Amino acid sequence: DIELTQSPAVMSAFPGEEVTMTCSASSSINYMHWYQQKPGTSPKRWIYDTSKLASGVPARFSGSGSGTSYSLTISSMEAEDAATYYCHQRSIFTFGSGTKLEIKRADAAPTVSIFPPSSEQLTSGGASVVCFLNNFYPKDINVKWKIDGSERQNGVLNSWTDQDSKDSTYSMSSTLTLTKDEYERHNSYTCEATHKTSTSPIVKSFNRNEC
Amino acid sequence: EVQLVESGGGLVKPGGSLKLSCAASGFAFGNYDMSWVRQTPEKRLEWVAFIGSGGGRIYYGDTMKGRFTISRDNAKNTLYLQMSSLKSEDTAMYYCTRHYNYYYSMDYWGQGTSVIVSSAKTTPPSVYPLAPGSAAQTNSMVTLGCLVKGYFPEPVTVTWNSGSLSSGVHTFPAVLQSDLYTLSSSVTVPSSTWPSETVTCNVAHPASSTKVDKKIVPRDC
Ligand SMILES: C[C@]12C[C@H](O)[C@H]3[C@@H](CCC4=CC(=O)CC[C@@]43C)[C@@H]1CC[C@@H]2C(=O)CO
Repeated sequence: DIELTQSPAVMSAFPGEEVTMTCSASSSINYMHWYQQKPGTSPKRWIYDTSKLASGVPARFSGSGSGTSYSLTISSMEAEDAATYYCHQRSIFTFGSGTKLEIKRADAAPTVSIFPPSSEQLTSGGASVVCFLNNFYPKDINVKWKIDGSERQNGVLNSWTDQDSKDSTYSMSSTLTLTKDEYERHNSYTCEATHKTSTSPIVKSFNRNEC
Repeated sequence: EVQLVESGGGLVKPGGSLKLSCAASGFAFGNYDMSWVRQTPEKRLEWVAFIGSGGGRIYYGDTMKGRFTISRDNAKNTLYLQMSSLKSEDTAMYYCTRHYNYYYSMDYWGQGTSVIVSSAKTTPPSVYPLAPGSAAQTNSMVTLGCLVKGYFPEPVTVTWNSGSLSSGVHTFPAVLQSDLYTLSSSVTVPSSTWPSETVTCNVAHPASSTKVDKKIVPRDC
């Protein structure tokens, strides 16, 4: 079968930069298409027939290539260009896996906040400790949980937002889910953010035997 | 002008069947080749089915293996996809697509209809207020949250003060936990305004026809 691969899977650039992304075919084909997708909406035809631009596409975009290699290129990139770009061609079952173009911005430390399980959740026998790490950059951030002075790893789920459409920051929730009985056997709960904005973690904590 | 509007997606048990519909407007539907493309939860896009303008020419993607039937009623400007013997791998957003010319770029896409194939049953969310409590904050800003736990399928809609608190909101993508969805939403308001001004998260789960408001009240310590 002829298959497509795309590189890089993810890239970030400041507005104003040149952006190039590549679509490779396992065997020679022609008339490559490129589809743009942003979260929550359908793919949009963007480039087609290797080099034709869809309606509404700025001239800063160009498509090129032949044979086994194709590329999509953007001059002087603008914030609205941020999207995932998928290549596809008329003989291919599976679209290329896409390049996600993200917006580089200044580093920002997260605002960190921690929430004990609600009494309403405790009533049902569950205990989620919620930690928000909001409005930070870059996306790579490390969250550590400590419980009564010892690091805890089981039962942690982390969820990042898509890059924010207004300020290009990321936010993430780190949720520690425990049984009520396991939660009641310990006291100090700490959520620590380690990011590249500082060598020292941002630490938020509480004692269960308060409040 | 041109509109493609899909419908008929939903929850289906493994082994089941579903017909998807795609209502077309604004163009001579019978002059155009049409396709179904699906996007898997991993965001993989797969060419499921193609049908020529007259309905006499058809292609199916490699894993369809005879379980999909594309058809069209040009008199009623509608494209269909019958699906059968559904498997967990068929879970996806299904898009109807129009073709431009004979190099088969897809120049218009519908909004998509979601198809979920699992044994999980529809479950309303539990919603829990997240006040700081023992983790009290003391800056010019306070952050509050709602924990939305235990629902299926996606999606839930979260708003704060009925949408009047729109800035300073972060609603995080849901995650599967015990084979049910959970997400939290955070809101940041000036600390001078809470609790003197009420803060309420509004959670809607249409699939269960549930609406819930949780007022964020300071904890009784
Ligand atoms: C790409 C496919 C093979 C082939 O390329 C098809 C395409 C559908 C459109 C089409 C119509 C034609 O008259 C020429 C072949 C072709 C352009 C097909 C959709 C599914 C199928 C596959 O998934 C094969 O792997």
